[PDB]
Amino acid sequence: MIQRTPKIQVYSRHPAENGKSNFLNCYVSGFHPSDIEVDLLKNGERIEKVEHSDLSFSKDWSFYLLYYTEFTPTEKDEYACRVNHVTLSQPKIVKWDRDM
Amino acid sequence: SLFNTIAVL
Amino acid sequence: GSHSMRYFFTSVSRPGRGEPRFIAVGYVDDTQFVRFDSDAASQRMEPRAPWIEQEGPEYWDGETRKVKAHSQTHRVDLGTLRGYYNQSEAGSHTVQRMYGCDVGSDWRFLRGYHQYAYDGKDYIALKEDLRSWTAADMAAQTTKHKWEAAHVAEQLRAYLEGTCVEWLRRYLENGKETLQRTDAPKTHMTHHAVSDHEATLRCWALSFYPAEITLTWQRDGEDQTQDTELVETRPAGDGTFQKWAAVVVPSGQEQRYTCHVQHEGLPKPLTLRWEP
Repeated sequence: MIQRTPKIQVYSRHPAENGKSNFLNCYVSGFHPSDIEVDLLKNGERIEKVEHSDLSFSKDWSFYLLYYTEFTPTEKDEYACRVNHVTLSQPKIVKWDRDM
Repeated sequence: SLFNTIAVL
Repeated sequence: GSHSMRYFFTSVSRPGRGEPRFIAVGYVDDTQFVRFDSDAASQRMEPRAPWIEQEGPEYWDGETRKVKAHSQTHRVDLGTLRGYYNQSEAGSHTVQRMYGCDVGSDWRFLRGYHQYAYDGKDYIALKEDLRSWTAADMAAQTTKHKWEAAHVAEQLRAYLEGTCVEWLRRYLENGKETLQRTDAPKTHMTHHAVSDHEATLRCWALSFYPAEITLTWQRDGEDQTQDTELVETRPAGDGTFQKWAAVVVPSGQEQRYTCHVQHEGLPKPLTLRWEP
């Protein structure tokens, strides 16, 4: 029963430009066991059309998943990824920074 | 192509 | 260069109701090409790269039959393991298996492997000779002795050395336009004022394949580790990868720093310098 907490990165597929369609990614990795809850958020609200990769794992047996959605960035809209996992006492939120 | 027969523990 | 074919299998027990969730994925190098999910409607092995779609119905039928056989083995194993570890029927547990083969740049057999984990730790693995097993604890030791007595490794060895390689070579040729193409990193640098006296330089590598890459910062031609940050290599979603590395520098001293990029796609490493 080892448990490992997820690492999280939130980023766009392409360099973000306001008004140009893009993909918002939430990459979760390093975690065990595999049950995990991931939502992408627009101004705090859960985005409905979110897909994810097929579950796979790394050399140390820890799991990774990509969650993604199409989006069109704008100057004022904020995006984030919210993750819950048995290793977390509460859900973790990471905000999208277009420079990271 | 997968292996045809994985044995049990 | 070298190449590999690897299959990954996860099975998670569901004590409240029903059978274990089973997910299998197959890769050539860093490219996923097939998947199976026991909860999906199709109940079939499914393509995940265009180049596998040219395989005919007998292929899909056979891979479906095999992957479903694998799901049953993992189900039985979850039972056996809960007994070996004296665990209750109440908790969920996980088995993970990976097997496959590497070839060299000549596309001939280099090495085979077959590893198994229980609850995220090593359980039993085939040794590099492909004739005996390594057990991590006394439960797996019982498995090792059973499998050695039964010669479980000999059909597996024949697969890893023969069949696996033949298929990997077939996939490489049928997938040639992508699988035999390297995508060199598309690189650039960004600059971010932190204060009046310090800045951050961030070196970007985008849209590369395969995933293996090295990004290093130097100051006046020596490797610098302090005041740096590197993110884990991450998928773009379109089959390529991304990474960046950053360094914090005194404002006005940016030109001392170089970012060095090494990748299979680059005949010589790239050096980036903020002199814009």
